[PDB]
Amino acid sequence: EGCLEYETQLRRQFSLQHVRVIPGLADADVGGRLGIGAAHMLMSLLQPQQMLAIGFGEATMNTLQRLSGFISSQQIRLVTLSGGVGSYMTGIGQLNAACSVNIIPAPLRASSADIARTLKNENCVKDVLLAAQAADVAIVGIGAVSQQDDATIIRSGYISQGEQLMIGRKGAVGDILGYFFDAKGDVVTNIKIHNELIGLPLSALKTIPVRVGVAGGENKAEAIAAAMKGGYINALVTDQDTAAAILRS
Amino acid sequence: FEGCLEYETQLRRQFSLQHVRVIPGLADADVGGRLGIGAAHMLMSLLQPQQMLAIGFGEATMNTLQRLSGFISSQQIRLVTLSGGVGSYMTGIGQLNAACSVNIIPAPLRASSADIARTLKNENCVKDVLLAAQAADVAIVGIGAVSQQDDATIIRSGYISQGEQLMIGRKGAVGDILGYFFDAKGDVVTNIKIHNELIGLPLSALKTIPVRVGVAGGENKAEAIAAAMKGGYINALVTDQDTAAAILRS
Ligand SMILES: CC(=O)C(O)(O)[C@@H](O)COP(=O)(O)O
Ligand SMILES: CC(=O)C(O)(O)[C@@H](O)COP(=O)(O)O
Repeated sequence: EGCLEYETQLRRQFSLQHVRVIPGLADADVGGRLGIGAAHMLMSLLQPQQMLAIGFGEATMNTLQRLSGFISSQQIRLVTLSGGVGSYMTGIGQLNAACSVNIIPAPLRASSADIARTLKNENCVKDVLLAAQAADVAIVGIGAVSQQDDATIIRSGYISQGEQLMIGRKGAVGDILGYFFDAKGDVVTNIKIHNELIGLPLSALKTIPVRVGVAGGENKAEAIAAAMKGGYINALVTDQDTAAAILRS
Repeated sequence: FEGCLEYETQLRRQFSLQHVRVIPGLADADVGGRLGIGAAHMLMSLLQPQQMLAIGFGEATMNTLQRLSGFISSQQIRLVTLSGGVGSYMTGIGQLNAACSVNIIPAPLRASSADIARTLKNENCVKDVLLAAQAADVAIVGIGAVSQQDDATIIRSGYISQGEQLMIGRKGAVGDILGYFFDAKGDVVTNIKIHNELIGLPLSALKTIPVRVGVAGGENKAEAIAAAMKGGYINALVTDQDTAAAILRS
């Protein structure tokens, strides 16, 4: 298996604690094979009654659906890392028998930094932000500037195409929870979406001890590498082709 | 010469309701459960495939929703929230689909100031859901009562304080829908700050939705349920025998 070998190299080069590389060769159902792979990794990492913090987007929602039965049975508590309420869970498949679900009551992005700060200070939002920063495990997707128009953050209308082009001009390669960072994994400073986001910042996300990124696609390799170099994730679930590309870059 | 069938009739004609269901009072059979079943069954006969249902806040509406999820799924019903108060929506909004359409106001039920509330009402993501909610075909809400004191959902969920509830009572209010409190005649009370801090649809807008089901029981809610019908906030009711009887002697 090329996959064990890729797992070993990624694990060594990025000093990861856990890695799964999925045969991404050459089958055309990767969005779902990823969610399966991250669900399995999360099943091995969470003990009963622990708390799992969840991120925004496609790979994490897809992962969450796979994990719904493990969630009830092991009584895992869920908490949202970001605003963007409806996009979450919204059905999701349920749970219960003492399984809490804690949701930031706010959009992902406010229209101004002033309003973002106000919302962050509301009690119902502060309470969930604290919970999230206290989780045992986090699961997040990673977005890439180079996806341009396919990016979830563009297709949800959370940023404009103009914003994305300036974000790229400014040196960003990728994002986690809407926060964008450069090739060395540092969060880019002069970007106004950052102060408009309602959720946990990246510097707080790193308090969570096990942080799993699920992301594939060759156009994400640069972004995923920079996320590992920044330390925002310390475990990775991806596919072979993406794994290859990450290593070369 | 009076059981549930005549209560239904009397209620229908006293308050000019289009649909009413009064469930019999039993030994200890949990009305909250049987109210949800009754209201679910009422919504099943009223919603057509692909129509949009607006959902209120609280226990009777969540109990109803859970009983209604197979019908929501098979009939492709769209759901939309009438109020903020999001993770609370989950009970509920869980156990669903996801061949869905669930529109949720991404905001809390009550903001900590009227300015903050105005600001949230004007964010795009909220404004769009508010519009959608006012255009629903059918609404399902609960009715709260000031007489319930500390057992009211709005106290147990921490959305108002005890002092607030006392002052609200002193100002003449007898009940609420969606956190808007009204007096015995069904008029929204004037000098109440929570009103300007609520994020959801107001009561005057709720009246645009053509079929509005209230679901509510217990003798302590009788005066509130009556006021809600005199206000016109609901035009269909699901309740239990004893409650229906106390209401008729309002
Ligand atoms: C918006 C955001 O958080 C992201 O970091 O841009 C995620 O959407 C990326 O995940 P995905 O490509 O799986 O949707
Ligand atoms: C808070 C609110 O909107 C309300 O009208 O008081 C509802 O909670 C009342 O319904 P319930 O007693 O079923 O929870």
